[PDB]
Amino acid sequence: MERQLEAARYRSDGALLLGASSLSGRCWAGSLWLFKDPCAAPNEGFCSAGVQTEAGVADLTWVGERGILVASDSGAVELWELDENETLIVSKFCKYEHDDIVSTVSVLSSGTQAVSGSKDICIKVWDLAQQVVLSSYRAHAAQVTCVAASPHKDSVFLSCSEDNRILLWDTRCPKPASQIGYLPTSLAWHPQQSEVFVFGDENGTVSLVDTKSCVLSSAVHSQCVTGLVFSPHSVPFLASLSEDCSLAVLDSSLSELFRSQAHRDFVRDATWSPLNHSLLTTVGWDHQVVHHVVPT
Amino acid sequence: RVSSGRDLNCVPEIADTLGAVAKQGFDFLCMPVFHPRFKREFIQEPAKNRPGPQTRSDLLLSGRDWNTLIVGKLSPWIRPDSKVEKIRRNSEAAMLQELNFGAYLGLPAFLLPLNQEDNTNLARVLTNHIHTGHHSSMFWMRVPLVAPEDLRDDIIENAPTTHTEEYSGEEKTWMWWHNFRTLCDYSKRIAVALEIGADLPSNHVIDRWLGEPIKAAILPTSIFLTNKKGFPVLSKMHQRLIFRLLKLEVQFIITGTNHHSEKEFCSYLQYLEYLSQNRPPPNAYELFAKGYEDYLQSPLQPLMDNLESQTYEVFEKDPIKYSQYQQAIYKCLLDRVPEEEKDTNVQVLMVLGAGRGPLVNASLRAAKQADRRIKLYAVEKNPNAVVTLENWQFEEWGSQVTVVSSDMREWVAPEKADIIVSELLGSFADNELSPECLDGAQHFLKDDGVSIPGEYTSFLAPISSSKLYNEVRACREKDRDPEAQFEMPYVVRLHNFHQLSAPQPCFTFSHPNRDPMIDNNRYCTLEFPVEVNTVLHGFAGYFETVLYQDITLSIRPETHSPGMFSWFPILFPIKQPITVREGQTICVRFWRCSNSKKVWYEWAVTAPVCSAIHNPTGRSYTIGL
Ligand SMILES: CSC[C@H]1O[C@@H](n2cnc3c(N)ncnc32)[C@H](O)[C@@H]1O
Ligand SMILES: Nc1nc2cc[nH]c2cc1Br
Repeated sequence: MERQLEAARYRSDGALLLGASSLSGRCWAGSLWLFKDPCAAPNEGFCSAGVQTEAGVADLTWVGERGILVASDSGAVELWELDENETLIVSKFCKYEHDDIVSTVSVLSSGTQAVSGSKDICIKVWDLAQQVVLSSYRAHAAQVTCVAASPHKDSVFLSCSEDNRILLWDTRCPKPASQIGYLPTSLAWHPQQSEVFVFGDENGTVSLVDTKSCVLSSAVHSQCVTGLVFSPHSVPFLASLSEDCSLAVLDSSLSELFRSQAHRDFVRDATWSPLNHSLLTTVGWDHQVVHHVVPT
Repeated sequence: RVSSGRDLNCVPEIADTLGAVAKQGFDFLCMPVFHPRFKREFIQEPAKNRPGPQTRSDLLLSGRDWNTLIVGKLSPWIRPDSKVEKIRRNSEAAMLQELNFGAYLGLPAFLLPLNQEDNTNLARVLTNHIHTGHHSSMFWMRVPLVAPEDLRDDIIENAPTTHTEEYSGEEKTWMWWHNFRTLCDYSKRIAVALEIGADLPSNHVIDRWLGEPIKAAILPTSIFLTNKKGFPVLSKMHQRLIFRLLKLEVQFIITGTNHHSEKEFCSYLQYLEYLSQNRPPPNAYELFAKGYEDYLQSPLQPLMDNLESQTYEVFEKDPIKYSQYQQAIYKCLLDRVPEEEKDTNVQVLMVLGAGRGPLVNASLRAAKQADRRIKLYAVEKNPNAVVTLENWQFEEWGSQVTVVSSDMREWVAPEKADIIVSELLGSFADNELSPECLDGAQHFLKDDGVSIPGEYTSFLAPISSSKLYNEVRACREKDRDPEAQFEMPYVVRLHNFHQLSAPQPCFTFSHPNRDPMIDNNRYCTLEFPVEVNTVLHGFAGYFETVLYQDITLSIRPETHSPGMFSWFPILFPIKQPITVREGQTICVRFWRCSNSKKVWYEWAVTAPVCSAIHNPTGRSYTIGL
């Protein structure tokens, strides 16, 4: 398993999906790993399933319970599926449609479709069943840093970019994108509030935004905010990751409750257990899977 | 032979990638040297202490492969002009790290983006690198014809794309380039990798890049249209641009993924190759002039210097020029001697500056053609050339030709001349001092005599070429003025340049010069209307000459004699490039100056801004009398 851990996401039954790249040395590949025992991770020989991809994993996400949607360095958006037994991981498709590194991917609410963002500046809407690009949007003027699907609306999503635009999308409009300071790096929708989202910037500020009317914000990190992950609680906590090599868990009002300097390299993903809502798992380029006990 | 590269941002197995790329037909591979997502901290703990190795080993390829086959790419996270101080500092360290690693590998070129307006700190760091170690890697500045912001889909509801023409605005990426290379002091090692979008801009935007050091043209797979058999082609507008770029001998880089998924990758290359075979083949001028494109040479001075045998051989290789001279003497002999007088009237012809005798032979061929009798004098001051003439005279011509080893301004002629025939003209007409020479030869032209040429007139036109500006700048020598290179003309087959206004006549001289109070010194002012935004780097000089009546020769490009290749254009540089906006007038002032010893040109631009007077008193350049 390659050193640079990029992704970490739980499915419904508490099984941990890891994505990894080798970002240095001879071979610059990636890989996909399922751990039915989370506390065994990162350890390779004591895991449920594992597979070699051709190129690195920039981002992934679960497609319900068995599918793994992957953003490749190759330009491919890749769908891998678990077999009938969930001990193998087989490629269902690998479609080379982006012209540069696919950086960000996000499955839309329904789960039949997804959105991908790339360094090639484009955002592409995918039909996961038919294995084709439905729509291809060149709204941005620079790299697409993050795309984030609306929890409940299949036509809605957020994108952000190195052109300093956060675009609210709505496929139902003739002009779908709408534009909503330092560059936006990470995006997370509020799980209980359709109209609300948060965005982390490259200067270590997390900001809270209503679609109607950078309103409330806190200086959380010393460097770039890589990821923002809301918790599974009814009154949800916000996990925030960074290149400063630190995890912070935040409340409704973005106040500092928990803080971990456990990671010694960049913190790349976070994921809250659906079995225990107070356990939060991070991964980082130090090849650590750190299971944090969040004081909830 | 299209020299061709593959741009990739994904290289898992360096040897296998390179091998696949080689099998596809590509001559080289652009690729990153550190992993393009492998962002690196230099200041803040704990990430600054990340265990290595920080990238792939130099041992994975041969030194030869690193030197010939691999173009490095700056990692796309490196932003030295970021508004965030920490990104600024990490990107500085990381840029120097990546550049220095490319230099460690000995890579022939390294790619860097211009993708925003402010690349000031990127320039600074590149300059820092340039003055660190003794290496010679090329730096290909990746800049698009059309900025991403200005080709975006019109899909942001509350930020519509401008539907108005913005003339200067649509050229913004040229200004990104200009400011970058200006900041980096016009280094020879900094060139353009011009990136072509799916929709070409207005012609003026493309024209803006004329005379720029374009080493690469980047073609995305996305810009290729599909023909009825499924294979990649380009629009006729894009093909136009490719044919121009082929004339600059750029290396074509294919970027992005294979969208033409039915066919082999060769296809994209095979189209460029297909286009390359089906241009119009090099004309006999362009065949003759191959190799000399933008090569600066000293103007020949056949008066001051004795020209070499091979220089005369070159002059003699232009049969169009001599069939014209032959024709001019032919038509003249008829006009002077009527049919009934043909045996009474032997015309005294004088070849003034006979070289090795092509005009002497043209005079013989013309006279036998005209059916009139001639008495030839071949006057030549170069005693080496006189050896050739005298051997020709003994073996072939006989007593008909009298060879005279003399200067035409000294020679005490035994009789007066009906026609003086000469070939004393350089690329600017009068720059070999034909006026002065024929003036001192004039006392032995008969009162009713003809000079062939009767007349000649120099033409000037302002040009832009940042390439040629660099060529001139690189002619700084020890033991002279450090700016003397800008204060002298060069003969050059101008190629990567932009003519910014139509040529206009500068100086004229007529032979015989019947004017009582003779003076070959001149002062001319020219106003050149300019329809483009540009940068003036000098004045291309041409000429025209009347041999006799309608028989003319020209190197003025618009009236250029077809098939004539003895002269290339001249170039008068200026020291400081001049910004010229659309609709401004370039005003140039030219002087022809002299004393007893020397003749020279002085010049100055007076609008839209003043230059210094160039070559004042011939301090940098003189023409020997
Ligand atoms: C065929 S190139 C022009 C010829 O003119 C000759 N020439 C130039 N100036 C003079 C001069 N003042 N007297 C005689 N020959 C000249 C040069 O030696 C040269 O061969
Ligand atoms: N006198 C001449 N000068 C030049 C300069 C370039 N070609 C030339 C031919 C003759 Br003949």
